[PDB]
Amino acid sequence: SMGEIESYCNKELGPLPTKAPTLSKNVLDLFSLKGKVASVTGSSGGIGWAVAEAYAQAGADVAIWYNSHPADEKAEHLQKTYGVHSKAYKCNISDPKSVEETISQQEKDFGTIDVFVANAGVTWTQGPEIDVDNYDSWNKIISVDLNGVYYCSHNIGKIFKKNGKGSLIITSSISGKIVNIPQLQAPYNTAKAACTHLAKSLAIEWAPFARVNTISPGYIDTDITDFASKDMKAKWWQLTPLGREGLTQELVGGYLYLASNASTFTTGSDVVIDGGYTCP
Amino acid sequence: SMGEIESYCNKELGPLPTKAPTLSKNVLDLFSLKGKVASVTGSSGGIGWAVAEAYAQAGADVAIWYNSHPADEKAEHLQKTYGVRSKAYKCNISDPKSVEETISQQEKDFGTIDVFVANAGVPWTEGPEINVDNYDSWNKIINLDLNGVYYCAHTVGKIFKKNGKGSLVITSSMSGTIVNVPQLQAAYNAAKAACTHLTKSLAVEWAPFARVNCVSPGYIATEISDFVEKDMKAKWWQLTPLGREGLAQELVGAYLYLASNASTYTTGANLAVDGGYTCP
Amino acid sequence: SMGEIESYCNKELGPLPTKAPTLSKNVLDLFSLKGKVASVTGSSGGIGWAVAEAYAQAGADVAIWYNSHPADEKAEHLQKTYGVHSKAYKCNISDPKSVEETISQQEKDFGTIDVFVANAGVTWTQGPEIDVDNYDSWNKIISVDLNGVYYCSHNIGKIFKKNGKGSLIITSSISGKIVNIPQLQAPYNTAKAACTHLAKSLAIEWAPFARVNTISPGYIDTDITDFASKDMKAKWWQLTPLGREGLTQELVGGYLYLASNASTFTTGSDVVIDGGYTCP
Amino acid sequence: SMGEIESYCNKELGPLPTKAPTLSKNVLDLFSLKGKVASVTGSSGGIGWAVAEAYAQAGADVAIWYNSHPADEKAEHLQKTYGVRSKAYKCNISDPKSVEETISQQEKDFGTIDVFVANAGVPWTEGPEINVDNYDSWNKIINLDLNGVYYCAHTVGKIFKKNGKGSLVITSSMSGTIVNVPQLQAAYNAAKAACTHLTKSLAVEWAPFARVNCVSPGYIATEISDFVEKDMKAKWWQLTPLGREGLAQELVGAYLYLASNASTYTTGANLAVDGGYTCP
Ligand SMILES: NC(=O)C1=CN([C@@H]2O[C@H](COP(=O)(O)OP(=O)(O)OC[C@H]3O[C@@H](n4cnc5c(N)ncnc54)[C@H](OP(=O)(O)O)[C@@H]3O)[C@@H](O)[C@H]2O)C=CC1
Ligand SMILES: NC(=O)C1=CN([C@@H]2O[C@H](COP(=O)(O)OP(=O)(O)OC[C@H]3O[C@@H](n4cnc5c(N)ncnc54)[C@H](OP(=O)(O)O)[C@@H]3O)[C@@H](O)[C@H]2O)C=CC1
Ligand SMILES: NC(=O)C1=CN([C@@H]2O[C@H](COP(=O)(O)OP(=O)(O)OC[C@H]3O[C@@H](n4cnc5c(N)ncnc54)[C@H](OP(=O)(O)O)[C@@H]3O)[C@@H](O)[C@H]2O)C=CC1
Ligand SMILES: NC(=O)C1=CN([C@@H]2O[C@H](COP(=O)(O)OP(=O)(O)OC[C@H]3O[C@@H](n4cnc5c(N)ncnc54)[C@H](OP(=O)(O)O)[C@@H]3O)[C@@H](O)[C@H]2O)C=CC1
Repeated sequence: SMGEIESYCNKELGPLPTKAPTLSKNVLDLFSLKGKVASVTGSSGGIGWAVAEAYAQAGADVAIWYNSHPADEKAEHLQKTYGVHSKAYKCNISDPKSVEETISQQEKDFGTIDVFVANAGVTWTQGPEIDVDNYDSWNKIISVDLNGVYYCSHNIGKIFKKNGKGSLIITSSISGKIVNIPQLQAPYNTAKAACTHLAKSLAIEWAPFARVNTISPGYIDTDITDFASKDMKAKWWQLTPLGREGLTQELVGGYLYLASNASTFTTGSDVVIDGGYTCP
Repeated sequence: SMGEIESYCNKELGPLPTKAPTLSKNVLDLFSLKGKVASVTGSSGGIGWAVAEAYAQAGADVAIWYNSHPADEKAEHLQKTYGVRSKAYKCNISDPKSVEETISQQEKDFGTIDVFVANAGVPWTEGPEINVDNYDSWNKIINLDLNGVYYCAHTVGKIFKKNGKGSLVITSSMSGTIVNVPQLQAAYNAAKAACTHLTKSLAVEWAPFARVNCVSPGYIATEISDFVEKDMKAKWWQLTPLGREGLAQELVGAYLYLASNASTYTTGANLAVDGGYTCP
Repeated sequence: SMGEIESYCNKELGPLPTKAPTLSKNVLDLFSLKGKVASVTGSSGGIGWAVAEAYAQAGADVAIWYNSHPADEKAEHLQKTYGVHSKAYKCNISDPKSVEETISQQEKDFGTIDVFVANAGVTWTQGPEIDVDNYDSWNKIISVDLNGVYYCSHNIGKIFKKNGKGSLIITSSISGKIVNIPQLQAPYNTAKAACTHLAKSLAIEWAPFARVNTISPGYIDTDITDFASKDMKAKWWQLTPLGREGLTQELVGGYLYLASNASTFTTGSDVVIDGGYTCP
Repeated sequence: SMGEIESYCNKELGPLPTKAPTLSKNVLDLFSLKGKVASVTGSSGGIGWAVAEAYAQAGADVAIWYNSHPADEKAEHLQKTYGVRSKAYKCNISDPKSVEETISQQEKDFGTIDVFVANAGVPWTEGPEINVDNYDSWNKIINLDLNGVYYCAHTVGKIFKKNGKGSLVITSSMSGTIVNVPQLQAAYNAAKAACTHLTKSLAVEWAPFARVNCVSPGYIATEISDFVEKDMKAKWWQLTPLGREGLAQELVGAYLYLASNASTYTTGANLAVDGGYTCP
């Protein structure tokens, strides 16, 4: 160790400074995913499908994930429309063996995984915690939205380390930074705050072989928010600086930014796409 | 509800504005805890014992909690030295049924609970997650440092709501806001970030009847974190603006601040006591 | 330098670790300001007078500051009521020579300054910036609320360094963390965010001889908010988890905490007293 | 206003909800800037030139700004290489009258301004503030790094509001969120924190007609910060999770993200590009 500058963050970086990637001098080339394999969980759903389709547009092979809604037709659509390889996989991400077995099969079928989006999740819809005496629903949120995200990260991390490269994006939420109102949802906020800081912690630990970042969406027009009445949505609009909910298409730019070589010095960051909601 | 100003945060506040409490004319009397009962989990250990003793000095009856290290002589020390009432209770906070019984008994023994400090926890010590394939380590952290905190909160909140008053303090960590180095501990950091934001979420939901805040200590010279290696501690000191670890006696003022009527407008706050560590 | 652990933050700490203060084992004694001199700017106003009176209650000599409203009668009241030394000083804090001359005279009249509260400030009341084409009002906010705070800090810092001890508290605002609505006040928010990060920066630089912290109040019932109509206050209440504005008396506990030996490991922190406003 | 949902943030949004834009079907086309005019201050220097060239690659007409280092050959390089239109402008951004004239001329020369990057700035280099008694250093930082940014924003916002569209990007710094060490620079950190929160405040006020975001770079290998000392840089590397400084080419993707229609729901956001530095 004499004769080396040793990192205070992660000695597995080796003697410092590490060396910067060789990048195209053209900014547009940086956003390409040509020759790359992406795996997007929760990709039978709103945000996941938008991101998955966009990764296919950028040139990537895409592994689609679903649980209770088969998305084989979505994978088939990606191959016929963009000519990339795509397949759909059924997995309950609360089951850690099933996560391990799904990702291991994806690595076999696609050869590798370059980009991973840990996106599947469920909401809390039962109002204030004080009145839910039964711990099933807390356990459901923690299992899927926190433990399941860690199962995906821990297994994909081993592939990134073997190959020496990778980009992990975790879908967090503004709920990891603020407390949603008027719908009270403490267990979901707790899990998403944990997701956001897990991303920062893994960014440190994986730095020799991968980048880890989060997207924190605001209110996005998907079916996840269909439990909400008109008067509750109206209050969301009143508190959003842009004055509306976002579209799933307004998120894909950030997911592509983080997945691609546009962001090779970006790690441990939280990219907020929320119409300004976290500012007031 | 015509004519009432209804909260966007919590309609159980009633028609706004809510009304402020009467408070002592003298600032020093605001910190008094006589007439109050406090319950401090993990008060076998370093921080918990310091807080428990400080609360007795302020005049509170204090319920001591332990798991593997019986603390009855601690409770009887509080009895003897300060003339308050005190009893020690054995509880595994990862078991929700035992948490409920312990809280229920304390309410029976002391009459009520005014102040609750959710402080018990364990560290992660196994280095980088990517080399730990038993999820048992991950599960143990989450079940004690996150689930167990939620079990305590869910039960004590019902007492606060019955009585219409209460202060809940959660011991989080600087690890919920930053990523510790060089000792990598992503599971612990994730759990503590969850605790910090659970605090903020419960502050909104419980606002009609209680305040909820957290203390985020830095490196504190308890027995646990003093068997780590010279070279590790030295790096912590180099990155701490005050240049040293903290004493447990440097935490008790923040815990008394949040427990007492000195902080009646303070809720959802995170008090960092870390020698400046989160600043660089 | 061989044979020393050198700080990465501030080599003027000397060889590490620095040594912890010897504190009373009784938590109540930690909050005393007996034998200490405090200087509170803006102390003809609401928050400043409450803090000043409270510091006198805790045992401190108090230097009162005013600009357009003489507060000699307030200083006289402190001496007749609590028996401490107190005098009032007229200073326009936008004037850096006047700041220097006031603090230098206070050090002569009182012997030293142990605690300094940089609290004087003015609000922006002119609505959205886009319609204020004239830069007077931006310049007014920056001069008083930012430059004036630095003039006080820079001059008091020299006294703390000479004596090797001190505590600086800056009154910031939730406006340094969030964007107030519906009253649009970008220049004030900008200055208060600067105040909050100046506190963290000075905490690093002054660490060998002083602590620096901020209080960030929410909406407090003083005359600073009298420009606001009932329908605007009502929206503030709707967005505040506690459902009301705070009282000045609800801030003094935090100002005493930071001023006293209750907080000797607390530096660079921002203590938010806002009824939970920053949580949603 | 009966029957309308009125914003709590900004009533000039009109009756809510506001309406979303039509966007390209293909994610890659979202990043296009053809048909757009961009104005990039400080584009003599490292970061500004990189951004200006990246915007021309994306198809934008680009206005170059300089002060002491004429950049007409830079603008003519953009002319020659990309076929866009480009001109360089000499302006001292600490002088508000010259900022207004420069912005006015650019509007006349190019027809409009769609994208504005407020990027010009200077560092603090004089070590700890407490030893610097000329406020000239403090004043120079504030006047260029804060006041000058506000002058650019105030003027360009009127163009955006006239046209009903626009994207403003402010170059802040990791220094607005953390305190750099070992080089102490409180004045600069304070100014950059002000820029970050000015961004957030202007995002709310301008929301009916523009987005406002900031990029917060870490240590970037520009000429300015490469003449610092070996031992200083080595400490930066040791505390950076990626183990190195960033290249200016690692920033341009974030600037293009925020400038383009890839980020139409992104406002008030701070994109950290710092190799993970703010995480430990
Ligand atoms: N939409 C919004 O407003 C925002 C959403 N988010 C987060 O975005 C993520 C996706 O949300 P969104 O697209 O909006 O909602 P959707 O319900 O449309 O997507 C949910 C996806 O999660 C999958 N999934 C759900 N449960 C499981 C489970 N046990 N095991 C494996 N997969 C499961 C679903 O699969 P299947 O249907 O096949 O069962 C589905 O593909 C979530 O993490 C959400 O918390 C955060 C900010 C705002
Ligand atoms: N020391 C430090 O530097 C810092 C500590 N913290 C947090 O402060 C809290 C206490 O830490 P500290 O005092 O330093 O450490 P200690 O090990 O001294 O205290 C641990 C306490 O937790 C109790 N406890 C442990 N496991 C369980 C369990 N299953 N069920 C119920 N109770 C349990 C222990 O009880 P018993 O011994 O009887 O088994 C003990 O009272 C923790 O939450 C820690 O994460 C946060 C920032 C820094
Ligand atoms: N009240 C609130 O809701 C909150 C206030 N704050 C901040 O609290 C601080 C005090 O505010 P508050 O007590 O509520 O309002 P007040 O108007 O009651 O107090 C203002 C004080 O500032 C002094 N002052 C004003 N201008 C100058 C000037 N050029 N030079 C020297 N002194 C000056 C005034 O002196 P004089 O009257 O003698 O001229 C007065 O003592 C301020 O920094 C405010 O920004 C932040 C969060 C919320
Ligand atoms: N380099 C880094 O690591 C980081 C830089 N930043 C910020 O990025 C911005 C540019 O930095 P960088 O490119 O690295 O530094 P450079 O010194 O290379 O760029 C400085 C630019 O500012 C312009 N400028 C300087 N002073 C004035 C002035 N009074 N009036 C008008 N224009 C002026 C200069 O113009 P001219 O040369 O023609 O006089 C130059 O174009 C700055 O805001 C910096 O604070 C933030 C994080 C890290």
